[PDB]
Amino acid sequence: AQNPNCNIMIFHPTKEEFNDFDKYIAYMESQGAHRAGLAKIIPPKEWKARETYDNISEILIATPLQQVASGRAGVFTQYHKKKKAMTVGEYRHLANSKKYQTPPHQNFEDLERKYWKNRIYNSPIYGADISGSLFDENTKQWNLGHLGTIQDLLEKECGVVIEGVNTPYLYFGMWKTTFAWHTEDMDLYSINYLHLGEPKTWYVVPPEHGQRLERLARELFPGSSRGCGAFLRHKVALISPTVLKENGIPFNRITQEAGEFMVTFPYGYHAGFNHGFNCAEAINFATPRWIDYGKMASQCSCGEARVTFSMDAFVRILQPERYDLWKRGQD
Ligand SMILES: O=C(O)CNC(=O)C(=O)O
Ligand SMILES: [Mg+2]
Ligand code: NI
Ligand SMILES: [Zn+2]
Repeated sequence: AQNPNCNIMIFHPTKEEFNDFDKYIAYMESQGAHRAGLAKIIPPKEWKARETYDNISEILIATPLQQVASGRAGVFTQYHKKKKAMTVGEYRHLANSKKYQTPPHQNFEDLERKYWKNRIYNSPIYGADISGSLFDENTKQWNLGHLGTIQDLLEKECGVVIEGVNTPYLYFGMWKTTFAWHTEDMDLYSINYLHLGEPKTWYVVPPEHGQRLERLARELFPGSSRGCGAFLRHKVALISPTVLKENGIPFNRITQEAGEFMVTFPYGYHAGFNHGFNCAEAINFATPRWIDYGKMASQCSCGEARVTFSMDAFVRILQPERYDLWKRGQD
């Protein structure tokens, strides 16, 4: 069995290897990459996502989210308070202000220490989940707006034609902006490209151990667990590496820098934080190996998780027994 310790693997494809996206994902899996739940892909030196980032300041963040924490430093939830719209140029200036800017620090480890010590005492503002793309249309390799769609993969594997679309999303971050512990919708893959700015630190639980994280979360967030049998789908709970280690949960960590891709694999729980002003682009995708994960994915039916239009068909076709209850939670 390849990668039996479930380490995060880092790949350096050549420009030739970068041509066929599906083929390279299958290659990484042949080497055991999926066992970690996360992999890093460093593009060949010849590749670029677009020519420059000099002209992005006029993008609108219609609903910036202030991420307000409750709990203790290593075990907390966050709620998202909606803020007035602002442009990327206005958001960048805000991220760089004295109130929000990255503190002085020695290295990524020191910054990570400071994040876990101090996150809860601040409320950073995240421009998340913005439909759009920063890849140039002429970028043919690993262009996250030009991937094969999940609806086409389901149709190719299973023969059923379904409605829905699959488009990318932009994320504008600042120091301490936080992504809570989650797997993807329908335990899909994700791919995330850090277009510019400061790094993103990731934490990940191997898919084979995801239920260990779920059981800890039920212990740590007991009211939330009684409210919903899949409350991690709400994407609000944080647990620090120190607490994970105290409770014996297997995990790994890595820092993504600008110009790098990350892939999350089906049922790979992940969480993390931004180091400073940045912009990422991410999208869900599927492969044949996902289908079985999609069939088994948990679902929130309490009403909190509310998701996209296109998840309807995935539930309806892969999980017909769960469909009626889940759809009630959507409505
Ligand atoms: O970058 C973020 O805030 C969150 N991204 C992801 O969870 C992802 O790409 O799957
Ligand atoms: Mg612009
Ligand atoms: Ni994710
Ligand atoms: Zn729920």
